[PDB]
Amino acid sequence: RYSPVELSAALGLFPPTDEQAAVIAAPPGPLVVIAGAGAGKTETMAARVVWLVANGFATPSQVLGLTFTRKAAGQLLRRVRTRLARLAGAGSDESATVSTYHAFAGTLLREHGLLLPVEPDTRLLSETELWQLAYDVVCAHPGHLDTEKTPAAVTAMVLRLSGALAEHLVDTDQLRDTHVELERLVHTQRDRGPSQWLLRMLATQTERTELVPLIDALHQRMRAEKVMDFGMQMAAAARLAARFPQVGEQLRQRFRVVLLDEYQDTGHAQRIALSSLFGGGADDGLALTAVGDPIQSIYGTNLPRFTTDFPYSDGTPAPTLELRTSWRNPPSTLHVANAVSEEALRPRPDAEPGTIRCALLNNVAAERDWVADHLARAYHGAIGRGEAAPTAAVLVRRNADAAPMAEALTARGVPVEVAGLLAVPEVADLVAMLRLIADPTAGSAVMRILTGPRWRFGARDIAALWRRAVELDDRPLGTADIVAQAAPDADTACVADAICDPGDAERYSPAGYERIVALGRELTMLRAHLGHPLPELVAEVRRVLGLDAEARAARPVAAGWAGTENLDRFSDLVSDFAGHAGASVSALLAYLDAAVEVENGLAPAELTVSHDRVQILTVHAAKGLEWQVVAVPHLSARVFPSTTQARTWLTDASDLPPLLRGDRATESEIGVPVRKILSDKISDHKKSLDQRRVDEERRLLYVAITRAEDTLLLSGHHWGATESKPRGPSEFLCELKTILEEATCGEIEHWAPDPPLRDQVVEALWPPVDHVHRGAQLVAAAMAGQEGWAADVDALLAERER
Amino acid sequence: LLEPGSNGVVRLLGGPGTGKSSLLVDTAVQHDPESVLLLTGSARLRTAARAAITARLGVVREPLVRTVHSYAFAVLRLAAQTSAEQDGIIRELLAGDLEDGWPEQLWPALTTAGFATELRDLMARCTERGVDPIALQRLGRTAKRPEWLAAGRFAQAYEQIMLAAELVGAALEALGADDELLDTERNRIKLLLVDDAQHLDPQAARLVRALAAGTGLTVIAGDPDQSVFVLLRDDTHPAITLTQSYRCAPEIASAITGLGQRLTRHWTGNPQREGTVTVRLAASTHAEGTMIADALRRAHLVDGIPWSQMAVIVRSVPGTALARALTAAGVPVQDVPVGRQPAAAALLTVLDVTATGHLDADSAVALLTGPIGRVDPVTLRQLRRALRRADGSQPPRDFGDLLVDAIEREPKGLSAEHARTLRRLRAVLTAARRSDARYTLWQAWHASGLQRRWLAASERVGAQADRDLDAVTTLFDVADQYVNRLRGLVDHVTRAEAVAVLSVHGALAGEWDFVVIAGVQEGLWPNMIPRGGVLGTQHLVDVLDGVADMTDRTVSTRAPLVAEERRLLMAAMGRARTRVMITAVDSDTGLLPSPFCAEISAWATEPPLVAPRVLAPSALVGRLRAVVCAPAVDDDARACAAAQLARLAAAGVPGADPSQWHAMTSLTTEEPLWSEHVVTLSPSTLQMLTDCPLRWLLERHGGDDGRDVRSTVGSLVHALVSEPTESQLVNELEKVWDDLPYDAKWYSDNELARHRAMLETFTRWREDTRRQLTEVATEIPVEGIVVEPPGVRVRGRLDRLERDEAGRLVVVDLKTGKSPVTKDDAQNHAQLAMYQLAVAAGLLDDEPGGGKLVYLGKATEREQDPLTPDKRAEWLETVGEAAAATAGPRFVARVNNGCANCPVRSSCPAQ
DNA sequence: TTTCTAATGCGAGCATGCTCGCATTAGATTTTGTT
Ligand SMILES: Nc1ncnc2c1ncn2[C@@H]1O[C@H](COP(=O)(O)OP(=O)(O)NP(=O)(O)O)[C@@H](O)[C@H]1O
Ligand code: SF4
Ligand SMILES: [Mg+2]
Repeated sequence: RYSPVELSAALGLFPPTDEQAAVIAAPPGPLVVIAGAGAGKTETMAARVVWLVANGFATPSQVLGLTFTRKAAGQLLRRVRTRLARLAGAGSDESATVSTYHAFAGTLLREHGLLLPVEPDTRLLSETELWQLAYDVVCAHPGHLDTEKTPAAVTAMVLRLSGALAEHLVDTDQLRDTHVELERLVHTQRDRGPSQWLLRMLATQTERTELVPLIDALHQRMRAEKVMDFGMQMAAAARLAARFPQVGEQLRQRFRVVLLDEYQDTGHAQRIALSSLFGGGADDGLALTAVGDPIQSIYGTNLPRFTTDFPYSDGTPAPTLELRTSWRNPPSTLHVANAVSEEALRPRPDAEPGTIRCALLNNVAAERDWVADHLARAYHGAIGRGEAAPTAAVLVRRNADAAPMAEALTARGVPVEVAGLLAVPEVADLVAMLRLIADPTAGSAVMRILTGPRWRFGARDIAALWRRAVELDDRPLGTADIVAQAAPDADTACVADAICDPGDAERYSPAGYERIVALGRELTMLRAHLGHPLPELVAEVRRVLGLDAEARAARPVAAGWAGTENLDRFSDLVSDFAGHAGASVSALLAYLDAAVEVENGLAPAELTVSHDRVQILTVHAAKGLEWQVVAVPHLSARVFPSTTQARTWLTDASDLPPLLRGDRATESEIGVPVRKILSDKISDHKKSLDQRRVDEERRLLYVAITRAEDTLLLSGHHWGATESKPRGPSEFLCELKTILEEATCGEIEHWAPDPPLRDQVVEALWPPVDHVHRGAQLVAAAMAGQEGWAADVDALLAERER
Repeated sequence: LLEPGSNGVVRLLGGPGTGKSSLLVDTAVQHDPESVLLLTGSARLRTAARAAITARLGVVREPLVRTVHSYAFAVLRLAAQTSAEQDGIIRELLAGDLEDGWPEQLWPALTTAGFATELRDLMARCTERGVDPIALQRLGRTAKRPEWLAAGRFAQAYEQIMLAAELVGAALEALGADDELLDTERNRIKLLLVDDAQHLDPQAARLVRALAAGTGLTVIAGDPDQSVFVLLRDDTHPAITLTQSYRCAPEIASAITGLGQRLTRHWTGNPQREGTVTVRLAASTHAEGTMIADALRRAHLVDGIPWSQMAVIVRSVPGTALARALTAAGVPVQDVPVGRQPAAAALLTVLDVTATGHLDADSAVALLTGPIGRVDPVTLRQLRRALRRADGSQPPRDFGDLLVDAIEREPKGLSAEHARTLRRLRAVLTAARRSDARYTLWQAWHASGLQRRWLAASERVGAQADRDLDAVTTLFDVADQYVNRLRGLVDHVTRAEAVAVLSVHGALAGEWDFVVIAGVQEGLWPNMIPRGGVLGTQHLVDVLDGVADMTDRTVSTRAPLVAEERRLLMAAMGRARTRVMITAVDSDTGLLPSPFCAEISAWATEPPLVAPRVLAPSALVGRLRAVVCAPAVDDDARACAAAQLARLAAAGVPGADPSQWHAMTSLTTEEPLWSEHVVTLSPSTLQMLTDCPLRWLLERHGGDDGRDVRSTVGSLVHALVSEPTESQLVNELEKVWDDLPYDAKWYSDNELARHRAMLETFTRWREDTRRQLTEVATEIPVEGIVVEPPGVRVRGRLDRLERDEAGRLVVVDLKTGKSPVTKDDAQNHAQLAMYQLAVAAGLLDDEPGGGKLVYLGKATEREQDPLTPDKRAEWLETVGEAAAATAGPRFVARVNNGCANCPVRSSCPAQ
């Protein structure tokens, strides 16, 4: 066997530091390794794996690596594979197995389901094949529902609540006695009887106990169809692992080292699914290392409880090893990434410090301009330097308020700003054409086609078209007359009638009548296709339109030949939804609209580019990416702390009470002593339940700060757009000002004193008015009179001749 | 060896591609016409073998060429001197076994099909490996695994109830029954061309030995290395070895044999057939598909090798993501019940309704959009209107009822073209009634002319006619089956040259010239999928099959064995006779190449490409015209691309010339609406025209999704309030409420209760505010010029007018909403300002008063201060400016608070 | 034509200081996951 340092130097890599020495030299046994942010994870992982496989404690086929997200799992798999392969050179057939948690739970079910009454061949639901079903069971439910809420807005509560029952393992049978304890107490200053506010809270509890039958109906409906969601899946795996020990015995026999990578972002459904299998009281020979960071928990407290949950099986807790030396700038790590101390890191590469700059402006436009100017001068200085390419990026809290940053940077920089699949103008036209084909009474589609680039129309032609469409109606008060109108049958005025029976050619412009005739011929061609299978009809529509060629005809010569990936992914989604319980050329559009409403379109192709682009991505996303200088623009009163969208367990009918939330991380509302006593006791519990929301923003802010690879330009605006009051700088900035001004390491800029704000509006005349024109003239001159294009063209024409 | 009058038994073997399959043909031809038996392995192989032998041979008699299962069936036939029904038996047996009180750990699992399928697999494997149920019970007693002995006793119970995969097991004892029946066939058949012995079952192996005790001659042929699917080709019997490929190239054979080194493993490719092996990669799941399409198209069109000589041998079609992307580039690809198929379903519904004798309305529409009489949506919208002119009704009649009555008797009001679209239905629904005494289905088929149309659609959509005819022929075959076995019928039926993508297992009979082994992914091709379950079938099958593992359940339920997985790829490459291509992907963001990609790269001839070239016109032109319109790169290739686009557009290929280019299309008019004038502005219209004139145009004209249900209930409440006593209104609302489309039955009642409360709030407010305001008129129209030189002449309808207590005129308007507007925006409300303007200019009958703007929901109100000439002039100026804005082209598109629900949002330029 | 929930500043109700309905206005937080 070999020691860590000797084993490392036998390979081609640097000697691991002392921090990366203890964990590698750690003996096989359940241990947790708190790895700091930037401290070099997913490399110590491979170091530990290669240490074990070299000293001979376990062969490669017995290693197992679990990681929360797919990309991180792929990274770990690649690193482990290359390390194991390289070790074969210096003193084979099998390889590691790496899986994201839910994939492991899926495999566990498919291998041991029948020990439970769980089908193995259960389809898994996206977030839009579910909603389109949980909105069916709520529609068909027979009863009263004394709720005073629109359907498709109690479906939201049913989904949210049933997405937490299957996370804290409650199974809806014990969530029926939760309101008697509080109602009896509230029913038994001024002697008015219980206050108006108090009854409101009780109403929510009664409403939740009224939803219970809806929650139970949905589960049986999914059992009948052999269909299961992510939450129900992981909960089933947890129940199986907890109940049956032979599965754990099997899995511990097969796997001798397990790599729980991202263990601070996993909830109570997996904390018990993964201790019961291996770590409960099992053999100490299994390695069981877990590298979490307890401060950066964006998604959503298992780390503080890992010890006494994965013990030595004699009743003794597990070790704990740390990782520091974050490979980060001193100024961010020192005095700044200590923004949240709340623990009751060091400058690693002894590299050159960096500037950190704050600013209080007097306008969102002003702060946007300031950040834009700083990033722009940093980018342009690279050009004079000889292409330094700082490739910065801005971290923004809200998903909105990042589009105008593209406006403020495209003047000088070149951003990417990493729109759903159904907002790309290559696909939206395809969806609109499908809609106009399938159902005529869609004005929001007839306009998208009549004013689209393929043939623009003028106001006069649209008005004449609608004139004919209303003249063709010819329909002549009473209540029965009103209700008879607006049935699924009754007819109205719709533009899609004029396009088919235009009438006299005099009313339309002489150029605009030919377009109407051509569109009519096109639509009458396509409307014969509705009998065809849906995945073929979609491609036929795409071929008839020019989308396939034009989506490429607008693309930099830099990118090779791409452009059609969005179309092809959409046609993939179509080819997946179809052949599935129904062709449904008109129930596809219901799927597409439901997808637009929930999950914000779909997942695009996510094209990657390698320029010196300034990314405009969101702070909540992109964890683990540490690239360059970053800036967080908005730190005002209500944007970053975001503490307004707080709905606690006593008002939102779709949140589990603390007394029942198997986490019990929050306070449980003792309420054992006894109305003014109680009325005060609730507000204290709410305030305590509010500080958790704040504690969930430090972690966002700490994650944002700890991405500062080069320098920071954090800032805070004032007098946000479209409001009346100043909305001064929030928390996270005043304290940030203080922590900056007591050191070497911040600079203060413009610090606008706190004071009628902007009312300027945005406009764009409709019918819009060059390289394309010059190229067209060039092509025309060519008609008048390398990459191998000549041979390709000759081959295509030889095909055409036939 | 292998000659007339030779020994009783001889062994034949050799590497893949050798002449073994066709070698055996010659010795059959030279040899009685009978006494020769050829056992191939599949009926698809039988076609080729019999075709070769017979075409190599007027009085020639077909040699008996069959399969092992078929031969066992024929043996049982002489001894006489399906999975669906199987699963039904097994599931009902388990349901019965659940009655009384298996190791009891899995009692809950018995009701499930998941256990039935695994039990089916266990029994099938046991039968294929030839182990009696009593023997398996003995195994379950010896090895302390209760589930095994339980399954053995279950198999014993199963075989009790009988006395398609047990034919060999039956025949094995069927031969031993007589012990003279053996001699009958041993003296009948002399040759016994049993072939492809690597694919034989251990039970079927025993039958071959039994038939080859000794007589005449027998031949066994097959490579004893690609056994993956366990043969025993080891004896002192005479052996013939073949070592010249005759199919694969020596470059290909090099790679295959190099693979086989780490596993007669030696053989060399045909020297004449020069070829190569190429290993490629891709940077995404789509790059692989498009580059496979690229390579296939180039091979077809530049290298001359056609379709039907190419293939994509992938791991196993779960796969499906490849046929699509491979067809999109224009590459033909080879390869849902009659109930689902629409053409069959339409005629099925015709038959159903004919048998029933009564046609519901909701089933007459469903065959206007079908293929029997086909109507598109904007012709249904002509039928609806035309029929509702036949009998004008104050509330229009339901379209289903109108259609069914029209079908059964034709109203001839409009009937211009719609005479035929109903005549087809007349003919079919009558000729179906004509017989009423099967044959009626054919009569219905003939009555409609769709047969002639479809058979005249042999052009271009022409594929759809072929599919539809396939479906209808299948339906006719089912009808014949039922006639030889009509309300009992409807529920009876309720229950070439092209690249051929196919899985590796089915791709063991390919003579292809160009194999593309897609999907050599790491988690796919070397499978890490656990083989275990609950019954331990995988761990039992190897203990049962020899001593592959002792009585330990340790190595079986881990993953498929690599040595058993590399043979697949080794045999897969062997199919390619000229060129191979192993394609894998590796992308940074979720995918890696297998441990086999690197090894194959050793013997291969030659930054994975991220956006590969394609050869298809809609791609090539979109590349060419993409460089000519470049800001500045490719200065002379720009001219080359211009010339190439000229050549392209000289013939066709839509998208080349700037006429077809989208960004070159020109607006039609660019001319004002009413350049001439007086323009009418209803009070609601002005409230959108002061915000977003583009919204005014594109929504008030044609862009509105159309008449939601919260809009007609509001107007219904308006109408109920209008007429001139709360107790009588509720019973007007109740009777009419039931014909309202709501999604949820429980929602209808809640909305009805809320709106009843809304009417009650209205009456409470009315009787409250009669103390100072008196109603001059209700639902009074407004019409008359107000400002004019362009004039506006507001026209509209007023909700309710009131005369103030001291010489004034207060105008109100009831809204049925929940969310009132602020008290400063309701001071500048465009609608109420317009009403006060109309009042001030007379035309109602006279001074400006307030505007109450009463909200019935929840009764809050937001008043407006009565006008003054100081303000009235400004409002007149605003109205004039709006009227001017209506005219000119290029309407402004301002953004405002309401810009979050306007139906025209997917087309405004401000977004 | 149309809206959830809540935080705000009154403003009478009664043991000057709260105190609690009552009416009026601002915003609609972000993605991670199967074959
Ligand atoms: N001596 C030969 N001369 C010319 N052509 C031959 C000769 N032997 C075989 N072939 C050709 O090779 C083709 C392939 O048939 P054959 O090789 O007999 O199948 P097979 O290789 O045995 N199947 P496999 O198990 O993959 O080896 C035949 O159709 C013949 O046309
Ligand atoms: S979204 Fe705004 S700018 Fe666009 S049409 Fe609607 S109101 Fe006008
Ligand atoms: Mg009204």
